[PDB]
Amino acid sequence: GLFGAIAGFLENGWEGMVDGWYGFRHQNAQGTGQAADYKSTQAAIDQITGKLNRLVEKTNTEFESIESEFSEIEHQIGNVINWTKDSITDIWTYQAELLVAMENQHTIDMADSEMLNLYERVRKQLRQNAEEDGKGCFEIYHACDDSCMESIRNNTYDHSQYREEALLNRLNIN
Amino acid sequence: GLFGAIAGFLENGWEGMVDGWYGFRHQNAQGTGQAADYKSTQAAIDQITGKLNRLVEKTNTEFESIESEFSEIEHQIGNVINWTKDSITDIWTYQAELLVAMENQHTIDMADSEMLNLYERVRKQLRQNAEEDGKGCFEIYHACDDSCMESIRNNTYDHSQYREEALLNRLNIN
Amino acid sequence: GLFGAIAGFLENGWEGMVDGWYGFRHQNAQGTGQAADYKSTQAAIDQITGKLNRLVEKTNTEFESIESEFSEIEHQIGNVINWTKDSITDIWTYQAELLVAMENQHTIDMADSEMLNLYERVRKQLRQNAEEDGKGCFEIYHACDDSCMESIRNNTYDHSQYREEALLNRLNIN
Amino acid sequence: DKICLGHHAVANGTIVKTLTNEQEEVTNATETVESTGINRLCMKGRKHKDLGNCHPIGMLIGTPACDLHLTGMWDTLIERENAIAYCYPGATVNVEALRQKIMESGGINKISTGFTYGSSINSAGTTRACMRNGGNSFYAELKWLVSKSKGQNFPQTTNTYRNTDTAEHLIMWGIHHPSSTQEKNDLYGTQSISISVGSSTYRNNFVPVVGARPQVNGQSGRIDFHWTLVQPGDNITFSHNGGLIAPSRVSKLIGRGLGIQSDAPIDNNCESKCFWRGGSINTRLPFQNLSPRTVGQCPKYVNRRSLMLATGMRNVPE
Amino acid sequence: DKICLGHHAVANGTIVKTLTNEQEEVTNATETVESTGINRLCMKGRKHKDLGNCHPIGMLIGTPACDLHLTGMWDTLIERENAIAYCYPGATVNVEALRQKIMESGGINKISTGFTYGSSINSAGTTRACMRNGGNSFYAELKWLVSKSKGQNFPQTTNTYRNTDTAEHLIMWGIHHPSSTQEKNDLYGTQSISISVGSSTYRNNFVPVVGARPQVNGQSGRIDFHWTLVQPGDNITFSHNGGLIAPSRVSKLIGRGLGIQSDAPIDNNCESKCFWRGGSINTRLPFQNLSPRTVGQCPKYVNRRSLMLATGMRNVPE
Amino acid sequence: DKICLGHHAVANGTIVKTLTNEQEEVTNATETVESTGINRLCMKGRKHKDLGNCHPIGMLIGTPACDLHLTGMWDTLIERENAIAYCYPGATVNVEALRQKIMESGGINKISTGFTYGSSINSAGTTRACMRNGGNSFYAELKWLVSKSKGQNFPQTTNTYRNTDTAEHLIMWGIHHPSSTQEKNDLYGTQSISISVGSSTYRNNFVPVVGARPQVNGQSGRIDFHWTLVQPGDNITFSHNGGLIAPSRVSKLIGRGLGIQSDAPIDNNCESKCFWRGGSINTRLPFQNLSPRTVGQCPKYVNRRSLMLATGMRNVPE
Ligand SMILES: *[C@@H]1O[C@H](CO)[C@@H](O)[C@H](O)[C@H]1NC(C)=O
Ligand SMILES: *[C@@H]1O[C@H](CO)[C@@H](O)[C@H](O)[C@H]1NC(C)=O
Ligand SMILES: *[C@@H]1O[C@H](CO)[C@@H](O)[C@H](O)[C@H]1NC(C)=O
Ligand SMILES: *[C@@H]1O[C@H](CO)[C@@H](O)[C@H](O)[C@H]1NC(C)=O
Ligand SMILES: *[C@@H]1O[C@H](CO)[C@@H](O)[C@H](O)[C@H]1NC(C)=O
Ligand SMILES: *[C@@H]1O[C@H](CO)[C@@H](O)[C@H](O)[C@H]1NC(C)=O
Repeated sequence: GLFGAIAGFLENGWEGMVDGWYGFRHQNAQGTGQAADYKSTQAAIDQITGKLNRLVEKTNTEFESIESEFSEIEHQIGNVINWTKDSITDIWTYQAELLVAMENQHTIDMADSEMLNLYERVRKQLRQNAEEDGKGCFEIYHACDDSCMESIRNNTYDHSQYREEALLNRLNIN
Repeated sequence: GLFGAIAGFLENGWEGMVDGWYGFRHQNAQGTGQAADYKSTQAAIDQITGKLNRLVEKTNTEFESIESEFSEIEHQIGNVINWTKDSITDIWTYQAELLVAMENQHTIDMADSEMLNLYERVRKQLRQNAEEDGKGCFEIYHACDDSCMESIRNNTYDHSQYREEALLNRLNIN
Repeated sequence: GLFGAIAGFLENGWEGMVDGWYGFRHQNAQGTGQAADYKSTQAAIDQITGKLNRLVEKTNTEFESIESEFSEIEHQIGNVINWTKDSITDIWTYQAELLVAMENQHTIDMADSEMLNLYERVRKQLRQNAEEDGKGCFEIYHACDDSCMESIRNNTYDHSQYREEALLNRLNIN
Repeated sequence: DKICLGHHAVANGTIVKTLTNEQEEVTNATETVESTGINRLCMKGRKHKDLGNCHPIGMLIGTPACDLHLTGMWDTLIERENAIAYCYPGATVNVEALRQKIMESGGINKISTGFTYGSSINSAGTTRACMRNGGNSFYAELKWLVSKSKGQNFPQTTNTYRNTDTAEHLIMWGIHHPSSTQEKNDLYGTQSISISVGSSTYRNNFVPVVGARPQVNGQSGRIDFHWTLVQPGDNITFSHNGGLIAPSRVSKLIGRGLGIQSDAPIDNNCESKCFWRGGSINTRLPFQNLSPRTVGQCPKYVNRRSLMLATGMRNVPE
Repeated sequence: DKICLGHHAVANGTIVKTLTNEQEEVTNATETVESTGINRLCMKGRKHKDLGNCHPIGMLIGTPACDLHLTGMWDTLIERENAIAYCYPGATVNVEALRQKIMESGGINKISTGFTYGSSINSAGTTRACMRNGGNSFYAELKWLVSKSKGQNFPQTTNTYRNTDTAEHLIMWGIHHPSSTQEKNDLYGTQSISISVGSSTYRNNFVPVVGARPQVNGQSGRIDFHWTLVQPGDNITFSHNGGLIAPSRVSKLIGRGLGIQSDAPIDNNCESKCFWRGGSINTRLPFQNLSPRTVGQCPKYVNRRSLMLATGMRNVPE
Repeated sequence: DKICLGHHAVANGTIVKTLTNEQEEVTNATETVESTGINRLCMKGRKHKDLGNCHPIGMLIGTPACDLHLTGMWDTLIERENAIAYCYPGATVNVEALRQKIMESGGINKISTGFTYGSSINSAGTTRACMRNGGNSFYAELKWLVSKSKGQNFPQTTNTYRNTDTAEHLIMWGIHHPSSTQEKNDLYGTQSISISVGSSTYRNNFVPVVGARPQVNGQSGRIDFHWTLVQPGDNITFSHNGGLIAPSRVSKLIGRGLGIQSDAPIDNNCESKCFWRGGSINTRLPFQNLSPRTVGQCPKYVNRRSLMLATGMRNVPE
């Protein structure tokens, strides 16, 4: 969308990840796996919570009655009241519609943003050891066992360890 | 702006491109050319259309008159009505002023965003076979004829097909 | 953040830079240094000025009184004026509350954007002569003196000048 | 070999406002505030009554100018300027509340009171202020009760209207205020005059009062009109002895309709849902700058000539 | 060898509105407009008064239906439909201002006027319209003054009430309007009849008027009820010669309360701060489409069944 | 060799609200709600009129306290608390409409009625509650008409004001309501008393009524004031036999101005466009939290101490 990941260069979402909002799938010698990223997921959930908290804050403002339900209201003042009440209702509906339309547009973009921030975060961590496939995957140009994969997910992967092997495998020279 | 492409690292737009919103210019052995990208253009247009729909949707709220054009209004009730209408007016010109301002902002930036997303899409296609100009261009390190240029725009460029030739030209070896 | 940099992959802000909003810290054989970027600082500053200009514009709506301070109001018309005035205040406090929260959310994110845009501008100047830290730093793979650092911050750095050298340093072969 | 990325640009951009910039140039923008109104009353698809010179009040009392508007069904009532409501000079208590009840109705039905009067009453009081077909006449829905024998005391009389319908009825009446002691005595006798009106919930007394005043339509006498609603199943009794301008027909407002105050020509060609003093407003735009006073389903009024909404990207030429 | 980035999806997505898409599917949403109300009056935590068939105006004058509500203290007042204001038929001048004034009070005290009457006057007059213990009675806070000498002229009397308290006092009185010349003469005599009322701020005059009227509760006579606020330290004087329905007790409204008009059942177990015709409303949601007419601390009323807020990201299933 | 990108920070940050966070810290922010008012009426640059202890109604009828305020021109009108309109006790019908009419005027002209009276009328009625220049006086724009001979019947008289001007005029008159029969008799006699007022538009009758009541400024009598507009070219007739407080002059409201109610002192050295009971408000801010009751060109009132608008990025210290 605004940031190009969700509904963008990422083909689709993972129904099988009930673990969090964003995450990893890896393929290696040992096989496959799936693990959700906690920091990026909570970054998005906390912002949704921030919206839900603003929504629910109650500014009242006790109102009393200006329209009798059980007796006749003089016609001129009743028409002023009606007209006033409808103009105000028109205003509140318009805002309620604007709020929800604006908030949602921003929610789906910020969520796209957290996805992209994590993708960028991983990309920089592998620097010259992998390449982007264009679909949100990094092709790693060195052997990477589960302890290497878990280090990528845990943000501790040391690019200096595999650079030599990777550049070799990438450039196909030297 | 927000995404750095439009009025950003792209020095200016193309008045020549009456073909679409976003597009490609190239330059190879057979000469130059131009072609609009349809998908990125339609993605932007549809978001505009979407705004013009919410704008144009109407409320079903019917208002009767509380002011006689042709006869006097009692002076006290008249003042209240004047006070109430002007107050409602002020609220509405604020909302209208705000809506247009906010929406124009979002519109400008989403167009920038879709440009950036086309750019990023092409970058990842070419992966290690090209480099960035800094001005939205990609220098291509292999013979890329008209069919090849087309395959890039038509999102079917296969980078492995030219990788060897490109990596050598980039390393400046044989 | 939306754009990943400020309060994102940049660890923290620099209290020691008061000459501008965004800037460069470098380190060569001559030692360290610091300079603020004017372009990105003014791009962001001018946008805060834009919002401030909009906050200050004034309606020409004269209001008279409909509520006497020093005499009694007829009880029923009084309750209608109260209800009305309170209803209008509720709209305005809601609208002021929302104006602030929405403008602030945008101000933060465009500042984050201007930082990223500058960062992205540098990444492209250096192209193949440098690599990324992940912390907003660029490791340069050639000897960059204080004349060369200055060429970077001034957008006059020619990457072809140092390409041969840096490439060798990155491939780690001589 | 190199492939370049770009966006389009136009010769003449358009200026719009954003949160951060007051004069941002984009490729295209559309207006959101309507500036153009139709100077005609677009009445296509609607059953409308143009009242011409008949004022809505006159529909209820039977002023000659309103003879063809005493009954009907409509979904939109059109009232004009300088519409006539009184032939014989007078005024109506709470006239504006009454004009509003009528102007938001969808029609008027008339029903006879069935009021009969004894032999000593001339129930055909007439005046040259209300001309009808070249004759002296009176308010069609009213009768001016006067002593049949001049100068004699108007007899104590009681008339009761029974509402036997299932809907509330709008009963009007008038109280004659003579311009001289001579005229009063001539019409009603020298007795002290009182008119008392009582329903189940409404009750009110009246007294005709002599007063010198200027001539309006040639008459210095005055009629104060009064009204109430009579609930279905309720009776309303008029007790009196001179000066009662009695109702012979009672009104019943039917359903709902849109009231319009404008002297702009009717046009049965175009449709509309929004009207104002100067005609009609047809837009899909949410806002208009034509008038703060409108009726119908209307675009909200704003104090701005223009509020352009960008439909295109930032315009960057070179 | 490769690692892949992704986000979650669900099978069942929800539709929400964005600025650009009327039908965008996200993973989860929440409602923002409350459509569910309670069919009861949640009165927990509040000292309430359910007036039942007693109408608030009946509290001040003492209609037998309001016998349990002549005094008291509340922070919320519940008025029901078809509540009784009058036993002997009549109307109250400026009734809505008076009713609202009572419905926003937090209690009522009654103080005696201390009015006394000469022997020629019967102050314990009574009517079949007002029943207590199955017998003829009258308004508890009022006294129907009639000549003890049937047919003889009511004396020229004067009654002054003095507010010795530090707060203003609601005073009400009645003016009788008989149904026959005979009825008047019997109760008050053949003399001209005037009632005058004067304080430092309010002054007025009333004339009893005979008129034929339909029977309400078996009576064709009417009583016009009138009221003012006697300010502290102020005296108000009644001068009259028959026709005054005099106050034996005066009202004083205490503090502030919430006035509810509803025919909903009372629930003393649930708590609430928002009420309307149909009951109570409890939500943290800023919007509700239950009713445009609400009292207390309520969510703003909107013309929408649902406005869903996205609480998740775009749903891209596969 | 490395170059690093960065942004600035401050030791002392400020807190703002955002859509997703109530406590986001940023480098700098600025206030949007104005808390600071001015406890003065900043009247620089405007023709103002400070009425002092003169109540606006008093300007029309001519209370002594309003003697420097019977005419004049202005663009803002200042009304103080406890200002005096009535020297002789009484009230004006539709007083608030009349008060507002004056408070949105830009000046008052007085024009003479020319009312002359026969020999049996003392048109120089005078009272010790309207002191002026050391002696008993009366309203300067009115005349207390009384029978020259004490106890004699007040002659039947008729007076007509002819508006020969090009704009409407405000006319006021009073009805005297004595406190005793003796009092009434001395002034006007024993005859029935009646006052009739009639124009082309307006007709009403008044009956002076005797009643016992407390004293205000030593007077148990009252004078009720009445008013209407007299359209250009129209006439208006007074038919009376005692009790009419006659108009010697009528009023004409010139143009428009700003009516201020405030007991805040006048500062002629500061300029403002927004006022309230407490003084003035001068801001570039769109909102204030001083008063919900303001007049002029004002910021909208909100229920907030503070709303901080961010003028810098997130503050990220270390
Ligand atoms: C006010 O609106 C209600 C709801 O439609 C309607 O029943 C009532 O008649 C209106 N009042 C007047 C005076 O039109
Ligand atoms: C209401 O406003 C109109 C014009 O905006 C004005 O002519 C009219 O006098 C105002 N009503 C009152 C009672 O001042
Ligand atoms: C209107 O509100 C003001 C301020 O709270 C209050 O003093 C006044 O009594 C209210 N008016 C009525 C008629 O309740
Ligand atoms: C109306 O009059 C009829 C007969 O005249 C009578 O039967 C009926 O009870 C009356 N209705 C009322 C409410 O008095
Ligand atoms: C009320 O009457 C008492 C004595 O009856 C008197 O002292 C007091 O001054 C009076 N107050 C007024 C306002 O007339
Ligand atoms: C007012 O009186 C003058 C002179 O008596 C007369 O010419 C004029 O026509 C009168 N105006 C009206 C409206 O009667």
